[PDB]
Amino acid sequence: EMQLQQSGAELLRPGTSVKLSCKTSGYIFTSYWIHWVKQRSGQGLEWIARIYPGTGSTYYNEKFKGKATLTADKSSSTAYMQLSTLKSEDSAVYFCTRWGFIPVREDYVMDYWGQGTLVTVSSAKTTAPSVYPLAPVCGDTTGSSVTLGCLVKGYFPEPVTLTWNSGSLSSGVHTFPAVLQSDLYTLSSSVTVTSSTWPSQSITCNVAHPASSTKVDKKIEP
Amino acid sequence: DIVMTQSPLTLSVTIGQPASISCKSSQSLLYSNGKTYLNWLLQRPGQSPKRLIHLVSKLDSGVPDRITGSGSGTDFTLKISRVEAADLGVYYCVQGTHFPYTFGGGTKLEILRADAAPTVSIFPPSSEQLTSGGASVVCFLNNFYPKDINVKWKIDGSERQNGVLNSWTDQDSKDSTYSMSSTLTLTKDEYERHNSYTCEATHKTSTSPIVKSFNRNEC
Ligand SMILES: O=[N+]([O-])c1ccc(O)cc1
Ligand SMILES: [Zn+2]
Ligand SMILES: [Zn+2]
Ligand SMILES: [Zn+2]
Ligand SMILES: [Zn+2]
Ligand SMILES: [Zn+2]
Ligand SMILES: [Zn+2]
Ligand SMILES: [Zn+2]
Repeated sequence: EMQLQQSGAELLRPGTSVKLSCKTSGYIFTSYWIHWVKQRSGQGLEWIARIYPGTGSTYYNEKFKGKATLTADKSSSTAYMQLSTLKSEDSAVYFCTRWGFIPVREDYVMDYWGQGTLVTVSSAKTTAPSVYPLAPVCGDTTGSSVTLGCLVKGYFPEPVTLTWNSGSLSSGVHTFPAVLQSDLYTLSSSVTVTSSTWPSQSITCNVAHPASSTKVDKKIEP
Repeated sequence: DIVMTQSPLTLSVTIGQPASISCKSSQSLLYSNGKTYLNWLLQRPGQSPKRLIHLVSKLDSGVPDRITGSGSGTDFTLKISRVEAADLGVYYCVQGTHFPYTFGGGTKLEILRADAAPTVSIFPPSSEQLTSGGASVVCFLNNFYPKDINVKWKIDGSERQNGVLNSWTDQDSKDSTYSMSSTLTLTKDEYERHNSYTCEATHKTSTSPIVKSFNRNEC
């Protein structure tokens, strides 16, 4: 089973550089081209470059020459892409992919992709989030079912990890995308349970902000 | 570089109906060896892109033959014969005939379903927050369809437009609905100076605004 594992999210200062990694497994690393693709703001994809690890041969999209440098370590089966002197346009999600084209057969093998690495170019400082429990009063949805919430605010940068009852509770939960405002993000999540469950059994909101090493569990009390 | 134009930008289809996407290129995609390197990808919500078709009409392994591709030259079309729930996402055409490789802008496919009125919930500031000197009032508008909705906050009968932060979810693949969150943040002092806080929505499913409120007071 093929697997491309990419490095974690990065917060970079303007003018500096980063090296992203793409660890592969499940196939002969030296026999296929590895491509790197960039996705900005959402639906906006660009092809950067490709490398054949077997020989170290690379080709770049003119736009990216001098911006990106690809390497590959055959001994660890890891492909790297270094991005230099970062500026505004470099904030994006980068994907590595074993595209699968076989020139000699003029046909393709299945494409496998990494999960993506998010890069944030900013000089703004890291801030831990405040987690607030949201118990109903009007947002009780009366009887039958009730909805609880979790408010995560004032953190930088993304991402934050939010779960309910340590992952046990995954149904009826809605986690909203974080929104940036005044150099800080805000995120919220709601969970709908039957009147019979809460407050009878405890519902807990779990939040983690890796960038600041923050891990907090908030219990929704009435 | 070759410019790839996709139309439409978004399509709403009911499960079971056919859907087709167009992709036009600025140069012929016929390579000198006589092959045409036009691919179609699907990027599902929160997932990496995945190739569906290569060489204009050849399906990748594991792709349902409900999906079909056709065209030549500068005009190409992707057709889904029967739309299913798993088809939700953004479709892109990518050309590998000319260097550098270029992608089209994408076409978002959304599942058209029956109208659904929002389930609204309102939450006053938590004790913990008030303590810190801040106050956020949160309102959840869950599981509605269509996505088009308008929410305004009102305090003691007057619209408040400052301190509002809205966020929306993408279309849910379990019921094809959307959810949205609206948070109004004030200082603790101002919060404790007003009586009524109202979350008011405008949606197709009602000729009158959908309302949820609470009166903060004491005791
Ligand atoms: O996205 N990719 O990795 C690609 C896309 C098109 C292509 O011809 C080669 C690679
Ligand atoms: Zn093939
Ligand atoms: Zn050319
Ligand atoms: Zn040519
Ligand atoms: Zn007033
Ligand atoms: Zn007054
Ligand atoms: Zn007032
Ligand atoms: Zn007053």
